[PDB]
Amino acid sequence: PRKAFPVLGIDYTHVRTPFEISLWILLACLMKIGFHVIPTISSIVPESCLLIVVGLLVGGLIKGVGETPPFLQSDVFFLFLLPPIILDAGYFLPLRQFTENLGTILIFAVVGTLWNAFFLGGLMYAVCLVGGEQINNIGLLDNLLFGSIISAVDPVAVLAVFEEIHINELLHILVFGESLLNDAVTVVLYHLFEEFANYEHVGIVDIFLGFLSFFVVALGGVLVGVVYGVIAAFTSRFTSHIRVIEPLFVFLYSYMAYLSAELFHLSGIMALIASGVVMRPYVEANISHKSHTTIKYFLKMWSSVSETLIFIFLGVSTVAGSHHWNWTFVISTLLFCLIARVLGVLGLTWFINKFRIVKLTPKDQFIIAYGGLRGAIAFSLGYLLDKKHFPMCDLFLTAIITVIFFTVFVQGMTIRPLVDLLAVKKKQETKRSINEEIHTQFLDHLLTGIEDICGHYGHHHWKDKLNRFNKKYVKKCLIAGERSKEPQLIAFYHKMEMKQAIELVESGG
Amino acid sequence: PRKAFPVLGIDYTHVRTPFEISLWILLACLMKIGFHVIPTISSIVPESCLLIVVGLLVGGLIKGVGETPPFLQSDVFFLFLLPPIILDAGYFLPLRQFTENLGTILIFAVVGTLWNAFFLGGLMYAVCLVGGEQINNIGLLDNLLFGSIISAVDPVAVLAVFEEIHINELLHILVFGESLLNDAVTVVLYHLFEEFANYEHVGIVDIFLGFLSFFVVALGGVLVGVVYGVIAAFTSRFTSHIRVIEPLFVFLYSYMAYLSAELFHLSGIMALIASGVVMRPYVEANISHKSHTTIKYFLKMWSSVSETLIFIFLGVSTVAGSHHWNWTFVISTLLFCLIARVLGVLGLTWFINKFRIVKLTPKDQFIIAYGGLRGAIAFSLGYLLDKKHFPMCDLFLTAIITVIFFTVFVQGMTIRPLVDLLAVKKKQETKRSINEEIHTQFLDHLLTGIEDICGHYGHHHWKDKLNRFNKKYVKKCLIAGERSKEPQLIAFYHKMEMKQAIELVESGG
Amino acid sequence: DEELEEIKKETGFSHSQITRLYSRFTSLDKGENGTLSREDFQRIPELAINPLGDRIINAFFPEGEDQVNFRGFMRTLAHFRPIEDNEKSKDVNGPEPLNSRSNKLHFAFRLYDLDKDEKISRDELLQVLRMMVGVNISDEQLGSIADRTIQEADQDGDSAASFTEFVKVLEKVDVEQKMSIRFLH
Amino acid sequence: DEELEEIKKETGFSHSQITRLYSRFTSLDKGENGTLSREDFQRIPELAINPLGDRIINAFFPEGEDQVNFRGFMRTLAHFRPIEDNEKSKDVNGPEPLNSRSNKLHFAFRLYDLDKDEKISRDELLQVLRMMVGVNISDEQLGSIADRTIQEADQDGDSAASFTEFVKVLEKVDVEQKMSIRFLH
Ligand SMILES: CC(C)c1ccc(C(=O)N=C(N)N)cc1S(C)(=O)=O
Ligand SMILES: CC(C)c1ccc(C(=O)N=C(N)N)cc1S(C)(=O)=O
Repeated sequence: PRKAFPVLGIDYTHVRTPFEISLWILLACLMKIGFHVIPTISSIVPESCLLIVVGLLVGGLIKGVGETPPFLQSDVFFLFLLPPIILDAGYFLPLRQFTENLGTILIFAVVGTLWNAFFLGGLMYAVCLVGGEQINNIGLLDNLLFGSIISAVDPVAVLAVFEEIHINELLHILVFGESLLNDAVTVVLYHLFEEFANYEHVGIVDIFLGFLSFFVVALGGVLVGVVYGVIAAFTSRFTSHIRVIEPLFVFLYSYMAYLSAELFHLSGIMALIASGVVMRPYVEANISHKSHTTIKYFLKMWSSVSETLIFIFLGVSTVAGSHHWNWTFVISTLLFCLIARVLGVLGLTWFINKFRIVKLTPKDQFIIAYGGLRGAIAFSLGYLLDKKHFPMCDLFLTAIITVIFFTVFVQGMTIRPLVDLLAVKKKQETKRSINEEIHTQFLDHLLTGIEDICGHYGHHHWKDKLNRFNKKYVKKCLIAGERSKEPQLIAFYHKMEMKQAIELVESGG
Repeated sequence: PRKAFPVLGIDYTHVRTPFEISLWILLACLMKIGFHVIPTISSIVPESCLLIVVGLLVGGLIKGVGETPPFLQSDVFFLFLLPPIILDAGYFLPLRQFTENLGTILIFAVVGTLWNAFFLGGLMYAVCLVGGEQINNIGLLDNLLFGSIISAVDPVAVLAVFEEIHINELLHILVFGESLLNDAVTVVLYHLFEEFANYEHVGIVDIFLGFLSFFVVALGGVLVGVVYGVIAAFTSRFTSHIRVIEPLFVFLYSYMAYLSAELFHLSGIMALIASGVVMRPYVEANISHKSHTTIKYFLKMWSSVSETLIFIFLGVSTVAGSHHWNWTFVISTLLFCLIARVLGVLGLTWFINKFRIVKLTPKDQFIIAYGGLRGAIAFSLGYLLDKKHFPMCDLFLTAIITVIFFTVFVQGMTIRPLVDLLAVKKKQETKRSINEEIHTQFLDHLLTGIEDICGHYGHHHWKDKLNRFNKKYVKKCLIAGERSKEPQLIAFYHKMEMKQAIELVESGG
Repeated sequence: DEELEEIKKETGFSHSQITRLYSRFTSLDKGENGTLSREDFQRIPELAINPLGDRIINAFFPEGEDQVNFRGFMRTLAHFRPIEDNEKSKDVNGPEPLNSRSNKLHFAFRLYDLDKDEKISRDELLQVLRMMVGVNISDEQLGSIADRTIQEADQDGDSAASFTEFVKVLEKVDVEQKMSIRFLH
Repeated sequence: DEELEEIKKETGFSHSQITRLYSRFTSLDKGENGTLSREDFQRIPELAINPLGDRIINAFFPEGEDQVNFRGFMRTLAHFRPIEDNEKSKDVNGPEPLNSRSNKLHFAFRLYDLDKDEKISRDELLQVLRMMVGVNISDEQLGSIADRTIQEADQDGDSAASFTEFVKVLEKVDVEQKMSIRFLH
């Protein structure tokens, strides 16, 4: 057979798995350049609604022309599409904002989801009971496992829609922290009620074990993130000689912290962060300057392409993964996550503003509550729910899909004009200076003195103890790139000097 | 169940596929730093024998402790481990060397493998017939399909063992070209005799179709490489606005040229090269300078890690993939590939030196013939041979494995002292200058004039026509990054100026 | 209850904040007669390790005297009291509050200056930088940082431009969040 | 057979190379009387497009004469004949061969120079660079490239250092491969 051209034969059975993937990544890239090139579109749309629209458009072309659209799976997601986005977010982390805004970021997440989860659980239980035959029979635990999967704002969508608006650094870091720290209390209210579903009688001791489980899932997650952070810092000590393996000790040492902590069923999304904040101080130092411009400019490309892909995939999995429409339940979950979110935000800001320095202006509260977007961690967690244990997931998917579409479209195309109308401060900190840095550290040392004079042990005092600790015991046994003692003043001066010199040389004429 | 810690449970069934892979890549990285740190080892060993030794050591620990070592498969190789190495080789291509040394590189490959393949076929047919019961019954075509899989020097091992020695740029480009262009005549003597095995009577017309098949597999391979090269150049024209997708238009536009040309069963290894030499002129220009230091310093890491992995994998697949030892055949294939290689080299250099400018000094001939290493494309092609069509692949693997070990160890640990003893010129061109560049282009234009004065249409005249062509019709419709007209003098000056300025600024004190 | 309302007006604290601060005052007095001097502050365990310890200890004091009374600790400490939007926009008559952003930067410029002559200078920047940075780092490198800051900051032309543009380069730095302290009740 | 052995010794070609070159000579003569002049060379289709066309046409000629005979085309062309190792190391008496590496660089320095005064100069470099490069590129940018090359090259101190170090910076450039031509039989 194959008379003409004996060798030439179509082998599309080994290449199809990588060829389809390459085509999808190419579609992501082409759309990303497309809606940047077309003028004025970036204002009207949040540049992330069009990704979902294109996703469902190509899902309606793949379907309807005799091919089942590929339902973005769940674990080609937790492992392959999410780690880039999370490592991007937790690597380029404005650490001073967390260090000062830690109370709110750790109370808008730990007790700001553990509330919305139960709020939706309770009130959607109520609507389900009084709803009708089809909605009924869900029962409490099958509704708590819906509150806990729908009330988990996406570390993806919030950042992908708040990148373009350039909100005040405080408000932006608040949504950062909400989303990044949310998974620590979504993966202990999703693996806990699943085991509180079939566990015939709940008891009360098992709930105490649930609290201890949350402490483990959070603290051990951060601790594993640290342990593969004091090893990607201790391994980039030894790499003076081997210059071409630098862009890799940051990835296979965090993407192996995100898999040795999603293995144990800890929270990977936060262990990856904790391993993206213990590496940067000791991997920005002892590797060269071109390997670092590789790590940075590659993590940016990773995350940009991954966010584009998973938005195209929520688009292409809403044309073949949304069905079983039930009006009472869908409308109820919309209203009862929106009213839940805003009420939780108002309550917790009343609580916090009795403690923080810069009070949360009601503009802040409204852009937090209205700007907490739901994304693919609400879809890929409503897809791991097997149809055999929980016989109502024909409906959970359509509720999740309508909620994703509502908080990505109508809380996405409207968050743009909303900040303009409310006139919130927009990214005053666009550029960087040297006097900024010097005087900032002066004020930091001033407060570190004052707080200990008063006795008010707070953020600055702990920063002091930590910085003295990793200036004595670490940073001499972990960096060893001759930079064991150079303060941040000198390093910042060198960074700025290098940057301005490069820009001057580029401007040849 | 799981009384203590309700959530915490070991889920090693979804992470195992990426976790094992991450562990293997980490092993590659740790060994690579290890035998660079340990002193003086880099001299004694070729730093690529130790990779195979560690491969078989961990294969003897994985085995013997109750676990089948993972046999480096065949298509986790053609698609995932090879494209990085080939794109590295064909991106950082010293193009002037190919343009002048094209006759030899295209005749040490097209008719320098099509000879060794048939030489081994014939003489190992002879030994098989007179060998004994076990060796016998192979028959000609089952031996031509061994000559064609063993006589395909690896674009991997040759470069990975000639990187450290720093041979004369001419000799190094000769081994470059041999290996890169070899696959164009290995994938038409491996898919041709397989179809010449079961094709009951060969005829003679089918051989003519074989020659036309070779022309297609080579020319169409390069042509597909070009067509996805005038598209990764035309797509990096439009990417002025989108700065974070630059490091990607070089990969998914060549790794989609290597899969749209391995699909058709063309030669991917050379289509990837042809798409790595039509992109660099028009993707080094119109993208920024940090995206380029990302592409370059990431391709280097790709290739370094991929070569380390596939050497560790030839190591770990020789402890569970080599068996059925047959003395007469193994010793015969050793002697009859070595004597075949050196004889083919001597013959073809006698042929060539009646045409080339700088004659191939017998030092060159001996380091070519003795330095043509066999690597994983000889193993992963002796593993695609099914045990049902060819009932002698218990033996082909052990012959291939002994040959890989011979040309990676005894032609690997000895090529190091061999060049020292023969006193061959070693990398005179370590550094770079400006006067070099200016006067080099002056001499190039001088010869371009002289050759047309004589009428001797040669390499310079074709370079002239091609350069005028892609200075008029291309480079104005393909670069459009304001660099549509800046000659290589200006670009080289800017590159050198940027480099020296960066180095001066780094040397703060 | 002791006399605390006049402090509460002059400073701007609540009542429990003042009570807790006076508690710390009594704890750190180590003697009624020596309410607060330089010696009392210097023996606090940690600030002496801080590079700016001596500057702060000499910064509370109004003048060359080496006593600080409780009311003064409050006058010099209120400068860190967090700025409250409603209570600053309620009545706008004069810069009565001691934690207005102007004073939160005047405190910094008074920490920089050798004497209260309103003169930041290369000597002052070099001294403070060699304080924050260790002693091992190169001296004319410190000079490079200091003179780079002087050049970029000084629009006065005398290399000083001590306060007016000091505020101008700090406006990009939100000091309301940065340099203020919530004193727990 | 015409007289060709003396050319074969003076140049160093084989016999068929000379025959083929004379064939091209007859084809391009366009008239016996005008064997080779400037006009005959200028009308060759492609070299005139090449930036160095006029330099080459004026480079074959020995002196101000505007005739070239066949023997001279051979004398001026042999300079590109590939250097042959055995036939250059066989007998070492004198620099008889016209393709010795010294002559292969003296040809370049004679192409650079305005007149045969052995004086490369910023004028010469600027002229040749503006020849190779287009006319659109910035002029004092060309000056920057030229003077950078002058500074790095010139160890003479007069900015010229015309030939002796010319060879020194070219030694890193293998000219044996670079500037030689195999003339097909
Ligand atoms: C099974 C898959 C559906 C999954 C779900 C949730 C989690 C998690 O614990 N935390 C997230 N996703 N943020 C991990 C996974 S996994 C181990 O990748 O397969
Ligand atoms: C089937 C696999 C075993 C394979 C073998 C050979 C080739 C090839 O044609 N050229 C190479 N390898 N250089 C391609 C493949 S493939 C399409 O990746 O699966």
